[PDB]
Amino acid sequence: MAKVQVNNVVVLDNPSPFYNPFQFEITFECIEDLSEDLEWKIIYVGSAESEEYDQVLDSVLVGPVPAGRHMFVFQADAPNPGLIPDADAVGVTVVLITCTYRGQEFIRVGYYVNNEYTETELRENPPVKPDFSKLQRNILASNPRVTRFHINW
Amino acid sequence: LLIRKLPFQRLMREIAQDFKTDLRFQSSAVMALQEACESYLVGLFEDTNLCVIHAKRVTIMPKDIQLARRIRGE
Amino acid sequence: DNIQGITKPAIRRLARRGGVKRISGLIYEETRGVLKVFLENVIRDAVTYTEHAKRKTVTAMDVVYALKRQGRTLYGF
Repeated sequence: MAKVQVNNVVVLDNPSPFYNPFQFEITFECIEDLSEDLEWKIIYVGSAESEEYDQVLDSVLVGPVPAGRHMFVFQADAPNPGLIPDADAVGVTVVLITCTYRGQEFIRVGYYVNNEYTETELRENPPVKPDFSKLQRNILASNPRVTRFHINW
Repeated sequence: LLIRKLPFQRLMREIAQDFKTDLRFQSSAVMALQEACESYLVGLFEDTNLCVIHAKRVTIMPKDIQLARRIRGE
Repeated sequence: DNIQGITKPAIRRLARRGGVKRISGLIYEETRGVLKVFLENVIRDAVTYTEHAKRKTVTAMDVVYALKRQGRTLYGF
């Protein structure tokens, strides 16, 4: 019933510095030739408190998509720290890979992301304002949350 | 079932009245909603534990529940 | 009013089942909030399966298909 099936996602170049781009290897399948657009997004949850601090890092619009198995490396620049609240910068947050067909999000792949300092001093005495240049990003690649939604194909 | 039936049913009736005063449920539907809510909350807490294992924090905080909700699209 | 559907001991048990060792006092409210929203979203989609289907008693299957509508979260591929 669903025209697109997402087979696998691999988190590449992880762990990495905060400023490093996100890299995901996405493998999906089209049962039929797609006449509408397929749009992939990477969204960074800057703040768990509010959706308004989401950063859409990149968007890949594909169309028309021929039937079969497709694989590609979705790469997106690291989020803008100037829009990240200090309280949320260090610790656990979420990154999301969304796919939409005809403007309807049918799959959301979520990863928890732990941004930590590597120098033990900064871990014992974290700077008052987060120093993103010394934050390592650990994408918890072993615990993806794959949520699928019913849409009209 | 970890959530007792009567208070949960009372909350369901209150929500139903907030939507339609003339509304009614079924025993099987009540139990099904109980199982759904229990599994949903347990999964959320599993995510919170995943969050708190990776943080020097040991107690789970509302931030972990918000993160568990955002990862799922709610 | 302030009507709740889940008790504090129940919330502690649910978090224990999730592997949670310790719970902040603010968790009780937070869970109680999330649950409310969750129920609001399910019951809504259940009522449509009852009111648009010309019935006054919500059977279990109405809830089953509303839950299917809500969207399934898996832990892998």
